[PDB]
Amino acid sequence: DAGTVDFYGQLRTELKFLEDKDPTIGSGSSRAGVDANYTVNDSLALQGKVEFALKDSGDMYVRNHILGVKTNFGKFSFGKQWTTSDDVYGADYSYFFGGTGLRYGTLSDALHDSQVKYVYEADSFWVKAGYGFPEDNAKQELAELYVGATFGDLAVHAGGGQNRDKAFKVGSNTVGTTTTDIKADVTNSYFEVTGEYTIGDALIGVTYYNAELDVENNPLVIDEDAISVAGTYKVADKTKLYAGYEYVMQEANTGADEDGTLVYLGVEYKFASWARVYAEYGYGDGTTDSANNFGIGARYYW
Ligand SMILES: [Mg+2]
Repeated sequence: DAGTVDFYGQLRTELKFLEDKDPTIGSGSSRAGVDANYTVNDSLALQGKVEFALKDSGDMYVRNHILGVKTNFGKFSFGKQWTTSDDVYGADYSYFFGGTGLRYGTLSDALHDSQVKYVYEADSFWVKAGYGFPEDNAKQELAELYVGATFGDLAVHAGGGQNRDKAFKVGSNTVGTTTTDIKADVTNSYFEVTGEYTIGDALIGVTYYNAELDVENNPLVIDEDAISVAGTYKVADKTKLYAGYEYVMQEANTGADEDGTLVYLGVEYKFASWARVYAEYGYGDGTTDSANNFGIGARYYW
């Protein structure tokens, strides 16, 4: 190996039916990119990776750009990246409607444009951490730390962190005729424990998430407790069924409570490593009704 250059990509096309909403067709979250890896010596490799996505607006942007340094002490990755909390993720096995019980992304949307992320893998035991450099009060603050381990057929992880947006859009303000965004200074603090159990052709995952949204210079404080119970079952050769139940409750320090349930059931056929097809129903519900959703998609990879 001198190093490799890998052009890669994913063509995604999806049809979505959201209850009491107009169906959509599209190719958002289609990706294309370049992953270059260069070996300097037997204890130091470099990575440059860039990934372009499609938006849904036809506009094409840089979804990720990464400089990686691989050493005998883990990888350090700098640049615009998904959060460590997003890499670690949790017991959401959906393609369309799940993941409501994973609370790390409320402000960050799983992205920070200027982080350093760290990864150390030992013998079925790992550590992942990340720091988002705040700048010009455009870049949010982020600090994250997760640990995981595998014990036979049981894989576990825990961790969390804290994410602050000093100018987060929470709504809109109209005085007389002029309209301006309402920004708040919000901190999301969160912690998570996940266990995933492999039992034959079945996988069962449970994730507990806790979070607190704390506004600065404003009394509001919202606590969130979330559980996700999900599973996949190999029914045929390249066919998994999957399903999940997600419950989150939010309790505001002002006494207002909200909660929401999301259930999903679907099927995945992995034709080959480069193509897959999937379909899924979602039943949503919560205090404020009974949304019924359906989605079907296909992916080509290169
Ligand atoms: Mg997906």
